[PDB]
Amino acid sequence: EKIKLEHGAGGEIMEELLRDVILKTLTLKSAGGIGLDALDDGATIPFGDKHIVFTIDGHTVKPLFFPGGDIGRLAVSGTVNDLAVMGAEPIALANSMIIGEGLDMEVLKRVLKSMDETAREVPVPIVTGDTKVVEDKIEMFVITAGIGIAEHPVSDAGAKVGDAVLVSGTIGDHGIALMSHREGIAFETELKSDVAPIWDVVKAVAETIGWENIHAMKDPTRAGLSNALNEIARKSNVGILVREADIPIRPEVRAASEMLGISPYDVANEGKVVMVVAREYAEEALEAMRKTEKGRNAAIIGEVIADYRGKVLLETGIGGKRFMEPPEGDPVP
Amino acid sequence: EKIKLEHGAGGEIMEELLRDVILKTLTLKSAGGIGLDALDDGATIPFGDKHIVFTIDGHTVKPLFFPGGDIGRLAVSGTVNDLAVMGAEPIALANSMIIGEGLDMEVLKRVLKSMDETAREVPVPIVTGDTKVVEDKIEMFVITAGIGIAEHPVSDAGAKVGDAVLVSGTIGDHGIALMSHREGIAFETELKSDVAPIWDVVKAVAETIGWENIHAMKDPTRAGLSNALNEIARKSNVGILVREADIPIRPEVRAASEMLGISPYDVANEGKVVMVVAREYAEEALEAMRKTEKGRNAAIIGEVIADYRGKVLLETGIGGKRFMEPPEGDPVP
Amino acid sequence: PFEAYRSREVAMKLVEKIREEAKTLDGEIRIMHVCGTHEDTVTRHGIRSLLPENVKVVSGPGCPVCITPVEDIVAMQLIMRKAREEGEEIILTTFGDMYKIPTPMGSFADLKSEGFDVRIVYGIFDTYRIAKENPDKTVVHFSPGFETTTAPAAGMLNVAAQEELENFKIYSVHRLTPPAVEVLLKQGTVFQGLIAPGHVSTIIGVKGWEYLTEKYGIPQVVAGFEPNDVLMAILMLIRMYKEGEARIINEYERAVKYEGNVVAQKMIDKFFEVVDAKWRALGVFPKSGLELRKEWKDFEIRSFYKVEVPKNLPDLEKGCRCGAVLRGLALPTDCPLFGKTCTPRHPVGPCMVSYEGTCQIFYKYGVL
Amino acid sequence: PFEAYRSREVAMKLVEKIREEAKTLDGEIRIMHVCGTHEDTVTRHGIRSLLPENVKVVSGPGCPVCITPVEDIVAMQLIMRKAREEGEEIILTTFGDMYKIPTPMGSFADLKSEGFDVRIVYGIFDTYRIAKENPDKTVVHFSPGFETTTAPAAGMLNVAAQEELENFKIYSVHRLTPPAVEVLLKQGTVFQGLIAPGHVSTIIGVKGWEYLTEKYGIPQVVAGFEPNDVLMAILMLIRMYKEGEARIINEYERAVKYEGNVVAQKMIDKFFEVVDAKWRALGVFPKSGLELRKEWKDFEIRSFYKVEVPKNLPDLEKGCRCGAVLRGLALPTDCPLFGKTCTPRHPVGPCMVSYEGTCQIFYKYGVL
Amino acid sequence: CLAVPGKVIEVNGPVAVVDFGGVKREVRLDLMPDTKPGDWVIVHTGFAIEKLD
Amino acid sequence: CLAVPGKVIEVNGPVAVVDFGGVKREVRLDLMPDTKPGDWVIVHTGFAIEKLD
Ligand code: SF4
Ligand code: SF4
Ligand SMILES: [Mg+2]
Ligand SMILES: [Mg+2]
Ligand SMILES: [Mg+2]
Ligand SMILES: [Mg+2]
Ligand SMILES: [Mg+2]
Ligand SMILES: [Mg+2]
Repeated sequence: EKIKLEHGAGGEIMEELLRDVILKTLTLKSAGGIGLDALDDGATIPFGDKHIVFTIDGHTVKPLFFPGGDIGRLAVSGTVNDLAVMGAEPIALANSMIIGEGLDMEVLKRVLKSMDETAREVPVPIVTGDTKVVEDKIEMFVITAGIGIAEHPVSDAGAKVGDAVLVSGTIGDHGIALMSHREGIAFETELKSDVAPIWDVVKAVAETIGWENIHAMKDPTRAGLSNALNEIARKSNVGILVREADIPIRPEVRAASEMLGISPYDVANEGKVVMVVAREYAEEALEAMRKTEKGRNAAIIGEVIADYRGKVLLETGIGGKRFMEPPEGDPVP
Repeated sequence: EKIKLEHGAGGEIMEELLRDVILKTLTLKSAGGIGLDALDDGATIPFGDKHIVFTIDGHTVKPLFFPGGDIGRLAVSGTVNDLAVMGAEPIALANSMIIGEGLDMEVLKRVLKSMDETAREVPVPIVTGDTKVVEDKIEMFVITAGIGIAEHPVSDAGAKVGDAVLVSGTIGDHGIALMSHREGIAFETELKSDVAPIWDVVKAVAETIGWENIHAMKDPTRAGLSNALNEIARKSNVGILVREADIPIRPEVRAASEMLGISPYDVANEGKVVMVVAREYAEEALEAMRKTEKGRNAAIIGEVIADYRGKVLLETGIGGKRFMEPPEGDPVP
Repeated sequence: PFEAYRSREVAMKLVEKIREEAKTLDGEIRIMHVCGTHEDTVTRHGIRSLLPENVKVVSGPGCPVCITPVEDIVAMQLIMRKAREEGEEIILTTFGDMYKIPTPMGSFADLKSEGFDVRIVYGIFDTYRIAKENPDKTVVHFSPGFETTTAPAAGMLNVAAQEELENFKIYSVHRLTPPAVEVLLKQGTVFQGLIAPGHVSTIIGVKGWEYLTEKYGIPQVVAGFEPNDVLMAILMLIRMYKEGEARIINEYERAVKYEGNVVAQKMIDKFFEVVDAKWRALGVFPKSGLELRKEWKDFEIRSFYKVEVPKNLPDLEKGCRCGAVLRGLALPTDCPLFGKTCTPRHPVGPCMVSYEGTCQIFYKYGVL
Repeated sequence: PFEAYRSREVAMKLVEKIREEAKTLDGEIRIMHVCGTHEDTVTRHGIRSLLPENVKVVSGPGCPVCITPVEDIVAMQLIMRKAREEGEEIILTTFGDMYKIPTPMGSFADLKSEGFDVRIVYGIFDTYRIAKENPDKTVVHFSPGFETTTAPAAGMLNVAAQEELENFKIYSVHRLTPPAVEVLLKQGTVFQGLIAPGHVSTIIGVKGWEYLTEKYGIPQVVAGFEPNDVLMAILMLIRMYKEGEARIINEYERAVKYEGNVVAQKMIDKFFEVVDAKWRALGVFPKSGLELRKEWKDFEIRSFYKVEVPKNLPDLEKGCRCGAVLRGLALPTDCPLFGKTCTPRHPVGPCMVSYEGTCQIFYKYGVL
Repeated sequence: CLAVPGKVIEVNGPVAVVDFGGVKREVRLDLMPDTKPGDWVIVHTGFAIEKLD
Repeated sequence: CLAVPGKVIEVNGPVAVVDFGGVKREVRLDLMPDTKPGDWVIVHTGFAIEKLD
């Protein structure tokens, strides 16, 4: 038995590894709240009238620099977003770097510069860190952990029947752009990544309809939108109907995905948030989102249903019906 | 300019990188307590009548398995120890793994088994995690972050003149054993690593002389004892006198270090803690330590002095005097 | 920009006309398409969930990579080894899916594993470009594909002769669609209507498919690949069936000419010769393949090497029902391995590996 | 187990006797040792901080790796290239420190960088073992070192001839200690007492150093390497100076024989010939080196290749004062680069690279 | 046979620059000589096989 | 010339197993034939150069 590239692609195969090994071998997985078993964007720890949200994320994106961002902006964006979809405000970041022997000092400096610029946007400080250097020709790996405070934590199992499903922006910008960058595909207007912290987007909605009406969230990163939705459906044991015509997708993204032969629904997003809200607050959330710089393109894509529990039903543009299958992992165009 | 193997060896060269790049490029480095600039074993965050200690550590030990422990026992031991030398009780762990495409599923399972066995010893739960897989021939990297609660946080700048300096056990067991394992050097009684969590050791002393009398601590990992001491001296701006004849060292360690041509003072320890205590409580701390399973070999090695501030003075066995220079990084036998 | 062909209203209308026509229909009408891209249209847009219980759409052998004989894949591999021994390293190009196609003796990927130079390309041009960047080596492209893919190959063979390239060879495994349909007719595959592949038609035109309706009276409909193209073609076929009509309607007139595309036709004819060829899991179909004419034998990598491919190589792994899937006689879900031991990431059969494979399409899209 | 030789009490006593004797001493007495291992003893135990202001201990050229001529290091490299071109890849072994020794044309490490097979070993046996595990290749060991290291080389050359190994060659750069001391005498290096290197003595015995006291009246003291060995030798030398005595005291009698070790002596003599040799940064010393006798020329890698080493190769980088450090005329700290641009990790000169280098020892131990 | 349509924006001998909605790629015109800027073509494996009417 | 002393615990021709305080290594006896178990020798680069008296 060998570990395959897919065992870490965030899809079904990785879920197998987590279910057949990781969660199966670890026995102590909770500190009084949401734990490892929940496989949520982060864990929670009851601490008074509050809850501490804890999360960690490894970043190994290649190349370290790409249209719209870098492994540095990504490291900060990812951890802040994972805290945010839990309903927590970023408090501090811990930064671990594993650098390959021979990296250009200018690369490390540039990455650090981006991390800092990104951190100040939240804002959130990087209070502790670690630095390792290996001979392995790896360039760089950035692992960021983060702690946040949530008055009312949100999980992937809060979705209720009748609830509406929203996304803060266009789907597939990060994943596709990075792919189009690989195959050398050029552009009229360069297709860039969307990597960016979106705490302000979540905060805005909560500050508009209240945390009590935000029943679920998740940043659709690895495996993309479909994966994030399939996760919410399973853990909430609800069904999810999505209307393909309401999913925001850039023309460049559609075009490139087609040529690449990969659905933009299965690719990672680094600047978006999926939000399941109370049916009578969807419009306010949508508008509260539209009023933010990172949420201009938000849109209600569907609703939580009672049928097809644990699955994601997709109503195609022409009116057809099919399931939005969670990808097996990393796309291959 | 290129990143060298030493820029991550925990010695002087790495300190240069941190001072010439990392700390120099990051501008937001604090959350209300000890921050990145302090370069302490962890950071602190004032949260009520308490303080949250935050820390993260990357592990890239090779081979993944070695006499006395493994990268898994090390990952848990390291984070728990870093929280402990801050004066914090382990609350939760976050585990990130970056696995190389092709690793044997049995290796990952075995590592997970050790992590779990180690975690239960504290005890401390692993509430969240992340898993990445790369094609790079790296085998495995384990990055562990951890949060803890400290009523009275301890830093590297608390050392006071007249204070005594203690170590919880023999110095050089981890680093040397792993080296002797490389060169194939055999043994009568196998020389093993000491990797192990030592929260109980710290807790014991505090529960015996009170936190108010534990003026400073640090787990002497990369760069070993000398490095840890040199760090305390610099940040406390005090001088440190150590008596070579009082430093506990195993016969196997002395012998192997000699043949390897490396001082056991400059190599990493994974199961020890350096503690600077109030002069009138050194004996109780020592005995409180001796009463623990991991502190049987504790010993008072010296005292904090007013002269040679920022340096570590070593009184040799024959009575001579010299400085205990902080290594440049990774030893080379 | 052709939005109408994707229009929901336009579709809701076509779906209604179709529904109306089927309500007054006896028995069951079965329409078969022979192009994985059409199966992708049907499956991607959930068209089947919009059809009346008495109207079925089945996918035929419209996947060139799926039907490529394992004997040919093994041969190409036996020639890579035969060259490494003759000190002549070869640069092999293949399509991404073909690259991972399984055979009882391994894929082109397992080959790459052994240190050989196998490269994934998106078209024959890539191969051409590699032959000029690597003069000190022989570049060969395992070339499978239907007419739509044969043309770009023939076109590149014209630009290769003029330049007089000598390190530009290819292993021809090209196949013809029409002949496959006629073999399926003589073998009982049930269907009262055909949805001819738009792009293969773009090449051989409406004229290329006529010989089938005249010899079997089966109504055909050249269609595009937008959702309403397929919905239109289904309606147009249901009616020709109910009315007893038996002709060919070019619903893809916007991209297809009656005569087709002469340039490509001659372009292909100048280099390729129709011959009997085997179809993986289907059998040997008469005059269904294309091989290089004796004059251009210098472009066929098999004219520079003679390998002995072991006999009795099984076409599929035990349990695989890709042969029946290809005939439109079986659905991927009927297969026990489907979604279990057989997935796009770890495929057991060719139908799941290929981008146009019916099994991959069903898996990728979660059919219901 | 010889604890006394490390005993604090024993040391506190010796330190007192020494102190007493120096209080009634005029001028200054300077003792020189010529073994990096002794400099390590002195520096590691802080012995200098225990000595009276009028008693100094200086480190001579007791570092074989430091004094190895750059011409020889470059030659060995020119031969590695000369073989890669003759299609004959060579396996070169060297000591860990020598491996990183700098020259105006790079180190053995920069070589490894270029894809050559350079391997670090701990002794000549390692090289021997590599010559038998790699029969299809020639294994050569750049062999520097004083008598103490020459013997194990000669011994291995005996076990090599008997076996009749042909891929077991070495580039001899062995040097003799006594001759270096005599050259330093004729050149003004100031010191009224010598601490002869224990282990080099173990080989050439007390007899090997006598010819110096008889010809210059300089008192010598063969000493071990425990801290009290050096402290004892300092006392024994201070007294022979005050009493006008001029003889040789074997303080390391527990490990040294008057005659020394005959086996090694003949063992070395059977293969090596004393010749004039250059000492890096020091000049050419007469009858101070050892080269293979014409009969065993087959073991010298230079008998299979003839390379032209460029002339005027500077011995040290500008600013480096390792030459004076080696003469006991300069301390590492007197050097401007010391601990700045020159450290063990990124060394500028050879004195900092070597394990027995005085600069490395001072750096590694934080001298005060 | 992904067969995505694009608008030709530049013809230079047997090579053209096709625009697929904000994404450009070079395409061989060997099977569509008459191709000219402004035209819409179906591209299969980097080759133009037909023009859309 | 690290020159660490060890106690010979096994002699087998020109090879011996020396113990350096809980750490054993094989040593050539070419320059110390008379070597025998129980003896203490100085080891330089894997070779025994002398016995301690
Ligand atoms: S799923 Fe696999 S195994 Fe079943 S027929 Fe389709 S490819 Fe063959
Ligand atoms: S420190 Fe360096 S540079 Fe100064 S003499 Fe010693 S080796 Fe030469
Ligand atoms: Mg997440
Ligand atoms: Mg995440
Ligand atoms: Mg969530
Ligand atoms: Mg620490
Ligand atoms: Mg640590
Ligand atoms: Mg501390």
